Amino acid sequence: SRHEKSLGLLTTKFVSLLQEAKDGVLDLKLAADTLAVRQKRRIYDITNVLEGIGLIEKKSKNSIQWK
Amino acid sequence: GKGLRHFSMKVCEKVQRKGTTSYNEVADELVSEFTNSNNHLAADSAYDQKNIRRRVYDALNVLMAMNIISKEKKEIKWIGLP
DNA sequence: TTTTCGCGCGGTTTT
DNA sequence: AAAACCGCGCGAAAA
Repeated sequence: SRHEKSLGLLTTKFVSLLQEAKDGVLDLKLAADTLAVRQKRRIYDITNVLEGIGLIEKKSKNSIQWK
Repeated sequence: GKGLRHFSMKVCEKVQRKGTTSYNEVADELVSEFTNSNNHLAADSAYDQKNIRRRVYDALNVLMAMNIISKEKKEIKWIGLP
């Protein structure tokens, strides 16, 4: 079962959530819920690596811009 | 300096540059580089080594889910950014 | 047994 | 000071 609770799965969701919300803007608060609400901490796991690669960026607190 | 954000970039560079590789090759090289930093203290290597090791799993896993890399039974392979 | 890696307690940074 | 962030590393589930 420990696979249902993988960062990677959360990732896939975050991505879909991301690519759906047009503009290119995502509200870290929405995903939080929408993403199992497993616990906020995890969201940052995703954003830190997408930011390190340069595929995303902080646009404003609780908010980020694609690419 | 540190943090997931700084190690994901190290990871992503390593893999593309090696084309094909493994968890251990990736991790050992990041550990060795951090450790040979001019501003680093020897007493701190065992922690650090452990910490970089746990960090690498988090990076590989989202990078994986983004379809940017392979990772298929110990074999990690490059793909591409978007 | 070893390899992966979920989980969440505090400490830092921004507001 | 409050709200957002996000270092860390323990210990149990998968190889």
